[PDB]
Amino acid sequence: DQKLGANVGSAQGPTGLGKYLMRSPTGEIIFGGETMRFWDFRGPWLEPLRGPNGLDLNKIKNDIQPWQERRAAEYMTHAPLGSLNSVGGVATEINSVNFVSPRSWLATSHFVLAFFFLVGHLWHAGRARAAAAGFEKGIDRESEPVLSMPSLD
Amino acid sequence: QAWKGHAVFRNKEGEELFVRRMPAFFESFPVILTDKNGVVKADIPFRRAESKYSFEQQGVTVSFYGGELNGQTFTDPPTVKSYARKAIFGEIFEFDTETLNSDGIFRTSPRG
Amino acid sequence: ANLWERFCNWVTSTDNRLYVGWFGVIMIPTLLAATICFVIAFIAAPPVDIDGIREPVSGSLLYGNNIITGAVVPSSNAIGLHFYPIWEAASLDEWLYNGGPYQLIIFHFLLGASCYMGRQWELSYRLGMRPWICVAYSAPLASAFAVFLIYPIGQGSFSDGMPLGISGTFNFMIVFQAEHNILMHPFHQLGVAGVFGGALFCAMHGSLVTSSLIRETTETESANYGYKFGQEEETYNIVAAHGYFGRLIFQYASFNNSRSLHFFLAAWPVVGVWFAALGISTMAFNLNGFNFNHSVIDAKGNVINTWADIINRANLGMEVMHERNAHNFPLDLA
Amino acid sequence: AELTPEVLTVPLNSEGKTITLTEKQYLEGKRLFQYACASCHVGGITKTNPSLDLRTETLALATPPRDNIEGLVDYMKNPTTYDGEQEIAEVHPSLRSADIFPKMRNLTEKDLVAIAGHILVEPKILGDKWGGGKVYY
Amino acid sequence: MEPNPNRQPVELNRTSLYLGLLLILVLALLFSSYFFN
Amino acid sequence: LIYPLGQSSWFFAPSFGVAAIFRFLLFFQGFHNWTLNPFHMMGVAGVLG
Amino acid sequence: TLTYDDIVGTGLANKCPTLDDTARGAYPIDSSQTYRIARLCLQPTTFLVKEEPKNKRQEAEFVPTKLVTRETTSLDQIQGELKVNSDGSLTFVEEDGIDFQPVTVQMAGGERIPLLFTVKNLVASTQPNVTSITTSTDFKGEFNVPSYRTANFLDPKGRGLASGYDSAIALPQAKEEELARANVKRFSLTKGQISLNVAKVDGRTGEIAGTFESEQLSDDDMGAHEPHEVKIQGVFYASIEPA
Amino acid sequence: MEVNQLGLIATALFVLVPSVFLIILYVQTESQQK
Amino acid sequence: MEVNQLGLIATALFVLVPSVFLIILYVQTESQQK
Amino acid sequence: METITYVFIFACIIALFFFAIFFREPPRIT
Amino acid sequence: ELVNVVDEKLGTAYGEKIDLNNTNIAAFIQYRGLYPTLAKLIVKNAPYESVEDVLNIPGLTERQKQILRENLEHFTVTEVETALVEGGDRYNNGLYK
Amino acid sequence: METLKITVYIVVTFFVLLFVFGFLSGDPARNPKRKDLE
Amino acid sequence: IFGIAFSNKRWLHFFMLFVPVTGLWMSAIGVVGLALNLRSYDFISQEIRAAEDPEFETFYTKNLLLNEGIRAWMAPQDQPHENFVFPEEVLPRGNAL
Ligand code: CLA
Ligand code: CLA
Ligand code: CLA
Ligand SMILES: CC(C)=CCC/C(C)=C/CC/C(C)=C/CC/C(C)=C/CC/C(C)=C/CC/C(C)=C/CC/C(C)=C/CC/C(C)=C/CC/C(C)=C/CC1=CC(=O)C(C)=C(C)C1=O
Ligand SMILES: CC(C)=CCC/C(C)=C/CC/C(C)=C/CC/C(C)=C/CC/C(C)=C/CC/C(C)=C/CC/C(C)=C/CC/C(C)=C/CC/C(C)=C/CC1=CC(=O)C(C)=C(C)C1=O
Ligand SMILES: CCCCCCCCCCCCCCCC(=O)OC[C@H](CO[C@@H]1O[C@H](CS(=O)(=O)O)[C@@H](O)[C@H](O)[C@H]1O)OC(=O)CCCCCCCCCCCCCCC
Ligand SMILES: CCCCCCCCCCCCCCCC(=O)OC[C@H](COP(=O)(O)OC[C@@H](O)CO)OC(=O)CCCCCCCCCCCCCCC
Ligand SMILES: CCCCCCCCCCCCCCCC(=O)OC[C@H](COP(=O)(O)OC[C@@H](O)CO)OC(=O)CCCCCCCCCCCCCCC
Ligand code: OEX
Ligand SMILES: [Ca+2]
Ligand SMILES: [Ca+2]
Ligand SMILES: [Cl-]
Ligand SMILES: [Cl-]
Ligand SMILES: [Cl-]
Repeated sequence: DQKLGANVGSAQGPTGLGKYLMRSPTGEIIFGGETMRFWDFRGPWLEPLRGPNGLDLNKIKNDIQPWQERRAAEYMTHAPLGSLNSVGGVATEINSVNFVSPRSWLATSHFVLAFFFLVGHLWHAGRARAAAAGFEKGIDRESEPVLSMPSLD
Repeated sequence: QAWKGHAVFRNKEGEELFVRRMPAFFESFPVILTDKNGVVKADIPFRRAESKYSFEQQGVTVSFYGGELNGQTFTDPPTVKSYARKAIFGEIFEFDTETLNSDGIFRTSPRG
Repeated sequence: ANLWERFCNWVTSTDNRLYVGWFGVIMIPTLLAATICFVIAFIAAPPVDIDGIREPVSGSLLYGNNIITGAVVPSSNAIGLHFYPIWEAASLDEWLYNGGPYQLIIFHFLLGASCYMGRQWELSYRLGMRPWICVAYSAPLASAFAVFLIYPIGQGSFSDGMPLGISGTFNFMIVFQAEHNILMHPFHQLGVAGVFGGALFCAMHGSLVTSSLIRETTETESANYGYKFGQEEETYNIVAAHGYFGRLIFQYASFNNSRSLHFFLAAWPVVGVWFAALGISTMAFNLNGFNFNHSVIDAKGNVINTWADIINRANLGMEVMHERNAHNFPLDLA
Repeated sequence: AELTPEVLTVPLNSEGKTITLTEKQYLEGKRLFQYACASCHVGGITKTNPSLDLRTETLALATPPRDNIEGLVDYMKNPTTYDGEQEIAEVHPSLRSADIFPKMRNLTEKDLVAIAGHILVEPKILGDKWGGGKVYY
Repeated sequence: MEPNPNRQPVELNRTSLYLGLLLILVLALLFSSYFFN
Repeated sequence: LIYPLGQSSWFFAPSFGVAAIFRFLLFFQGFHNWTLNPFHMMGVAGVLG
Repeated sequence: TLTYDDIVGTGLANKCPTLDDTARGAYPIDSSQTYRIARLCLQPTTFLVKEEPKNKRQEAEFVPTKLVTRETTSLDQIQGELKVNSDGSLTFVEEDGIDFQPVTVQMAGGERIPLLFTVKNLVASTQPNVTSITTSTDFKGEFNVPSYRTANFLDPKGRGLASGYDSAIALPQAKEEELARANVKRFSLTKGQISLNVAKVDGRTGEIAGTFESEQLSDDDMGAHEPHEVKIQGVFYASIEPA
Repeated sequence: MEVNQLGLIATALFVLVPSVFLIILYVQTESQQK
Repeated sequence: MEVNQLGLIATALFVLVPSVFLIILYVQTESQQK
Repeated sequence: METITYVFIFACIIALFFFAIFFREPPRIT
Repeated sequence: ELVNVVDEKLGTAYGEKIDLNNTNIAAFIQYRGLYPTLAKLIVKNAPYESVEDVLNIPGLTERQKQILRENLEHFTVTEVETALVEGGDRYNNGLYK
Repeated sequence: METLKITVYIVVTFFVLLFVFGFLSGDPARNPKRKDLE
Repeated sequence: IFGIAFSNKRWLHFFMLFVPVTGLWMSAIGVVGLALNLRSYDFISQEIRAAEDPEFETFYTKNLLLNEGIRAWMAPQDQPHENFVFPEEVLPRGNAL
């Protein structure tokens, strides 16, 4: 849009926030729209546009190199979204691109594994305690602990 | 209170246009007008930036036959749109909404 | 005994009406804080800018909600995954505008509910029980973690955590369908098998035990009086129950071992719900439901729609309409 | 309905000449379009600039005209803006920029023709879906 | 817990039920006009 | 049976299929706002309960 | 010299540069030379809202408010021509920059007042014969205040100006007249006024700083209600350059 | 007629609350041992 | 908010009527001979 | 009035929890 | 009497042609040779009292002038509408596919 | 801001210390059966 | 742990019948209403407020926007006997998407 003549610093979006650029809650200049959440992102293709106060408007207006445009276009169109059968893109996208990001494969697999390992931890920690104390096979009918305890009421 | 009469919609070329009626399934329904063969000729757009069928572009008018508006024609887009919105419900009526503080939302009959 | 020794004895006492324990030492204050904040916010909180676009959403009863529409609204998209405790705000008025109560509540809740799980292990140990009730509770707990923490992490914002409210829950579900096609995801399908099956087996077990209660009462009294708390003898005839159910289907499809049956009753819903939780927790990283959009094509190349394509049209409606003022660019990437 | 020789007959140049692609060329074109182009051009739209699509009518009004094999093959070597005014190889995949767009390195002249033929044949099959976006899904 | 010896049973006989219901109903018939105003 | 019988035709009953049933769920959301219905909510509580 | 990593999350990014107490010099204006402001920064420190008159129709006062949208308020990286006029006055013609911020402030009792705090299209002039910019120079001018929401903005019932429904579709048979103000979105465009009071000048670098006070209308919710009058006070910084 | 909109609930609870108190007391008297 | 003006009495009686039924039954159970 | 009603029902439920827990009929082994 | 100004504008030439004073820049893709080079110059140098004034933009080539002349029949001008030109909407009006 | 923060920090530290020292206080022995697990 | 517990096995098992069985029966009643489009679609008080007040928003109003999208986007292919033709311009959409 800047190539088309938009002044991206002064462009007010539908909500009143900058369409392209806005402030983080501590004032740094950041990209606008939903990506406001991602302003902590740092990457080699973006950093040259960063000044002391965040994204620098003069650098944006004058210093964006073709390699940055290419990289941003590449990354935008290889976002880590895709279906289980490896159809790349948003959930409503048509079949055409065979893509699921390695980042998604690696994050999901390791969440599943970590989760079941927490379960295994609880299973085995609870069992180790019970076995050590001698009641992992059940309650001794003639020595049921609760039967020697006072009633709750 | 009374039937307003039958609304006949026409575009700038004078072709009769027909409002697509709301099926019972739909709580809300768009306003789309077609010619006698079902070709879209006018609508009320949501996004305006690429609108091609707006009542303003197509010069849509409405004329009434029978009922209280018999013999009358309206050409101003706000009024023509208003009647098109009612035409999705079928025949158009005047209502007293004051007496019962009616809220504008459909209720079923003893049949339902 | 010194004071510390006495305190430890009381904390871990098997005689307290409600067990405290060491997990309970964390659980009690955290759950109380979460509960108190939730109740006050649900009644009295002002509107919250959930999507960081200065478009505050009213969640509280006093600000025009009923029980069904009301919620504690997620914290602002401007915050993202930033930690927003009360002391990070310049005022309570700011804290409220930005959805601070949501973070206070869900963080205290998740901590408290994790301790609730530990506390279940803890008491089972004090009573000389086997230890795995807490493993069954890990299923709903994991599900709560998925919607309040893991999904926000993956998407980069607590503004995408499930709202604390009835209609907000439905909002979360519909948007989730648009963005992940969860219905077409096998882990959610296993979840459905888990809960439909859990309900089926619950009704089944209920009905079979009830069907074979041993006559101990007359017709003018509840059959429930036929069982006395702590009696040694079983109160129904499992042989008659198995005799019935084995003939309903066939002999070998019925359990004659109560331990096996009750294990199945535990395992079916728990495993299914673990998969449900993992569905949410992996769609959190955008590995989404099966996508068969335009999978069937004729000899010329015409798309022949299937039910998958009709689902797709519904999903598109959700997608284009959700957070109608929040997107400036053509793709919804988180 | 079938993928006939007529469906597979597309304009070779602006001077009225056509070429009839084989079924194998059509398959190759789909494959290569998916391989090199679909990341941005899935279904005939353009993700990084939705104002410009791959519709035949759109390609016809491009400068130089792009609604024929030669126009498209030339685009893939030396892409321009829609008015022909600037050369955009530095930001758009092309043979000239195969150094910075490495997927273009193994594309042969034959491959470009297959991709070009895909772009022209697909709307003949898919109608408004091609370049239509989600509205037509 | 050891039982409280101060406990007493409570009674309302039928006549008292009838008298009480009459009081309440007649009071309601009297005051209702004022509540509606 | 009862649902399609109250509607225009059997067309609007659920079709016997996995994806078809999912379509039926989403139809009920968009057209009936079925999540908002306290009878469905009691169903949910009984299933999850 | 501070980097992004030094500044990030401190609040400093929402602050304008300051000049130390020794900066009480004079910056010469050569009336044959052309000039620009290379960077204008405005950091609001107080937002005041004019209370709506009870009906006494005395002087309604501007009252204090609490900022609820955090450190997101400053205007910065603004640039424009600094013309030297024939009578020796200087006129700043704002060209571009981060020249607006949506801001929500809250009045006692809870009423939230959103506004588009802005200097869009600022044209500000000094007194005549300003042969040097000194701590006695002031700039006064006006700016444009467009609608706080732009034309695509959709209300919670899907209604908008350039997009959206044009009616209350949830009340299919309600009488339209009573709902016209909510149904028909209008786009506001009004004027604001600002004074810039120079308190510090570095003659050598061309840097000036001072205090400002601006007055403008708040958000009118696309014509659904009356806007409030807002007075914004704060500090400013500008770098003057030959260009 | 423009009546007080709380008159209905006021009247209903005015009757129900004490009537219910009396019925509770009566029935539990009857159920005591003869 | 423009709520249904019968919602208050509807809700109050919905709670009171069955709750009162249960309290009556409970109390007369308690008062029966031990 | 609606808000009062909702909060009133909620408060009754919380009170009910208290009685159901601390003032339950105690379970007794016969 | 309240008016939606965009709907109203659709009943003027704005609804029939590319309005050099108001129309979003993607509309210039409709005709050969206008986008992006001339489109940018046109939007940047708006508003215009008449369609022919577009020929007076500084720096134009003879080729560009001729393309403009061939396309005047597709252009109009109407009063600038604040709702259409604020927000940088002439460059990006929130519409993609 | 600051007093609240310090207060919560102290409160949290207090309860965490109870949790840690509590489980360190011969927890394996607090069961109804075999206590000699050292 | 929880404050209450079963003490009667017969009650426990009856309750296990009661709960899912009663749930399913309740859902069936709602569907009988839906046969007639007798929905819980709206809260009237919500709609009256939102119609008059363009700043009033709840998760309830948000979900109806989603519903309106579902209906418009799915109906033409889902209900082919209606022969729906909804021009691009009438389709409800938020910004960008
Ligand atoms: C960390 C583990 C891990 C990860 C992240 C990946 C990632 C990937 N693999 Mg690799 N691989 C793995 C392990 C892994 N693999 C193992 C164990 C094998 C031996 C079978 C392989 C052999 C292999 C081959 C031959 C290929 C891949 C390919 C791929 C890619 C596509 C995957 C796909 O389409 O999935 C499809 C999804 C599934 C099949 C679903 C898996 C669901 C499982 C069953 C659920 C697990 C749940 C849990 C663990 C069970 C607990 C039960 C509970 C009750 C306790 C992707 C980058 C493909 C590729 O692109 O290569 C270039 C390919 O051709 N992988
Ligand atoms: C069991 C007691 C308990 C616990 C665990 C918490 C926990 C929490 N409170 Mg809550 N709170 C409590 C009681 C508690 N609260 C009470 C009684 C009140 C009323 C006064 C409050 C009022 C309150 C408010 C108003 C707020 C919180 C907030 C928070 C969060 C941040 C706390 C923090 O920054 O500490 C920092 C402390 C540490 C990092 C401790 C380090 C020192 C130890 C000794 C080192 C070891 C710890 C290490 C991390 C590993 C854990 C050990 C493990 C392996 C066993 C967190 C969810 C904030 C919030 O919710 O934000 C969204 C918030 O605004 N609390
Ligand atoms: C929290 C998530 C959740 C939960 C727990 C439920 C729970 C429920 N939903 Mg709801 N749903 C939800 C979310 C949820 N829903 C959402 C977000 C929506 C969007 C609006 C819906 C939309 C929806 C619709 C449209 C419907 C439900 C229905 C139901 C009920 C289904 C009961 C059942 O088992 O039918 C399963 C079917 C039966 C019990 C019929 C008998 C089946 C026989 C015995 C099968 C015999 C099989 C045989 C042996 C052969 C098998 C062969 C094999 C090859 C397959 C249940 C109360 C249904 C309901 O209300 O019905 C009254 C229904 O129609 N839901
Ligand atoms: C007109 C004409 C031609 C008439 C001819 C009729 C005629 C005479 C026919 C005879 C010939 C003939 C038999 C033909 C057969 C035709 C045929 C194949 C029909 C197909 C029928 C059909 C669709 C069958 C589907 C199969 C079916 C019913 C499957 C479901 C059953 C199934 C999967 C069960 C396993 C599920 C499972 C693990 C259950 C255990 C969980 C559970 C219930 C726990 C509760 C529980 C269990 C206990 O166990 C006990 C103890 C107690 C306490 C308890 O809590
Ligand atoms: C400030 C304000 C107002 C805040 C409130 C805001 C807010 C959102 C409130 C929520 C509102 C709310 C409650 C909404 C839900 C409403 C709703 C849908 C209600 C459903 C009503 C209904 C009649 C549904 C019909 C279906 C039905 C009957 C469902 C009942 C479900 C139910 C209660 C299931 C049981 C759940 C449960 C936790 C049981 C515990 C049982 C238990 C102690 C087991 C332990 C145990 C196990 C053993 O095996 C043995 C051996 C022993 C000994 C033993 O003990
Ligand atoms: C072709 C594929 C290639 C192969 C690849 C292999 C894949 C791995 C398969 C996994 C193996 C599973 C082992 C099960 C053993 C076991 O459970 O033993 C425990 C008992 C032992 O059985 C009991 O056994 C007892 C004897 S003993 O304990 O075994 O000694 C006996 O007394 C009793 O009557 C009898 O019921 O099993 C049972 O109680 C009955 C079976 C219950 C089913 C358990 C599965 C859990 C639920 C399903 C998960 C839900 C999924 C759906 C989502 C909703
Ligand atoms: C805010 C929360 C408020 C909740 C509080 C609940 C309020 C409960 C109110 C209880 C009132 C019940 C009255 C008990 C009524 C009752 O039990 O009467 C009979 C009762 C007889 O008592 P005895 O000593 O004989 O004992 C019998 C025992 O069984 C009684 O428990 O005497 C009285 O209670 C004295 C009051 C006389 C009342 C006489 C008036 C009736 C005459 C008819 C008047 C109407 C007609 C007039 C026509 C003009
Ligand atoms: C860490 C401490 C946590 C404490 C949290 C408080 C937990 C409260 C538990 C419920 C107490 C109320 C029980 C009354 C009823 C009561 O006293 O039950 C007691 C009853 C005892 O059963 P018995 O077997 O002893 O009785 C059988 C014989 O009496 C036959 O008549 O328990 C059950 O029936 C279990 C099934 C009901 C389970 C109901 C759980 C409902 C959860 C709450 C849902 C409502 C949410 C509303 C939110 C607004
Ligand atoms: O925030 Mn709640 O939902 Ca997850 O996607 Mn992007 O962001 Mn928003 O749009 Mn779709
Ligand atoms: Ca009225
Ligand atoms: Ca001064
Ligand atoms: Cl939404
Ligand atoms: Cl965005
Ligand atoms: Cl187009």
